[PDB]
Amino acid sequence: ACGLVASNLNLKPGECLKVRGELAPDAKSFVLNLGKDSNNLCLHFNPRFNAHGDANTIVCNSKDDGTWGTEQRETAFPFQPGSITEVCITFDQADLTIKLPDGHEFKFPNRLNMEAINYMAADGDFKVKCVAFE
Amino acid sequence: ACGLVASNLNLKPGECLKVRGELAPDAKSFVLNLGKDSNNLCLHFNPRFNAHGDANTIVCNSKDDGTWGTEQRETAFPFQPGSITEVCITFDQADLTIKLPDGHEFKFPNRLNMEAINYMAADGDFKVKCVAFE
Ligand SMILES: OC[C@H]1O[C@@H](O[C@H]2[C@H](O)[C@@H](O)[C@@H](O)O[C@@H]2CO)[C@H](O)[C@@H](O)[C@H]1O
Ligand SMILES: OC[C@H]1O[C@@H](O[C@H]2[C@H](O)[C@@H](O)[C@@H](O)O[C@@H]2CO)[C@H](O)[C@@H](O)[C@H]1O
Repeated sequence: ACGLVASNLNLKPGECLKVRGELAPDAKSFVLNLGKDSNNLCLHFNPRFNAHGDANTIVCNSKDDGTWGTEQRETAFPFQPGSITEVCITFDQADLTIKLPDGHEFKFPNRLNMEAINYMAADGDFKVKCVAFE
Repeated sequence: ACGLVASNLNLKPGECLKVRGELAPDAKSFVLNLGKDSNNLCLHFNPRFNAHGDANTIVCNSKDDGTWGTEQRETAFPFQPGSITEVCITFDQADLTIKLPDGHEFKFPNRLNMEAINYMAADGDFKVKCVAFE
């Protein structure tokens, strides 16, 4: 965990969290983590260019008290190394919604029944350049 | 309670940190802290509408291992309760430079000789809406 870590986010349901940043020239993997704290994540958002046996695949998971849940994978991969990218995230009682920069959108279940998101962290081959709250 | 806290900022000399946010309708005081950690601050930036015996005055200080340094006060006060505001900050070996939204700029000495800013925190009657790097 070398990237930006933010706490006291107070993101509420329906409010969009917009994260923009720079993908390394030789990016292999990058991560955006959201939740209560570092061991309790409603969203581990992990686009893998080539990491852990996945190629050009977004892997999402939850983390409950340090234990990873069951993974969800997405096919579309709107990212390129050496480029800027932007992701928007919101949530409700049921799911998190991830808005991808190619205009694609997908859902990830709110397994931990989180009513507020207080923690974000960036990791991997990504440097945050802008974080915005609606 | 404290607003947004961010660590692993990796702000280098000459790089600009842009913070935009909402001032409470009845704002009395707000704070932006920058430095290494919560006890070691190269910049405590505290516009006071009416707090601690100051009226409409920006109070700046450093904090070295929990101890406040010698205060610096600025006359101009380009802030209004209930409005959005934006501050931009950079630094070099000698000083921090604070760029105010009325176009004013002033300097605060880099007393702790910080070569990198790792930590930021918002506090008081201010809700961060956007943080951007540089
Ligand atoms: O689930 C998120 C974590 O996945 C870990 O890798 C998994 C991998 O995705 C899976 O296919 C299998 O190989 O088991 C691995 C367990 O280590 C990553 O190591 C971790 O960083 C998270 O992304
Ligand atoms: O120096 C920053 C801190 O100031 C504290 O208040 C000062 C006040 O500004 C000064 O005029 C004198 O009265 O001593 C006070 C206590 O040190 C604030 O309480 C603190 O929050 C910082 O802003």
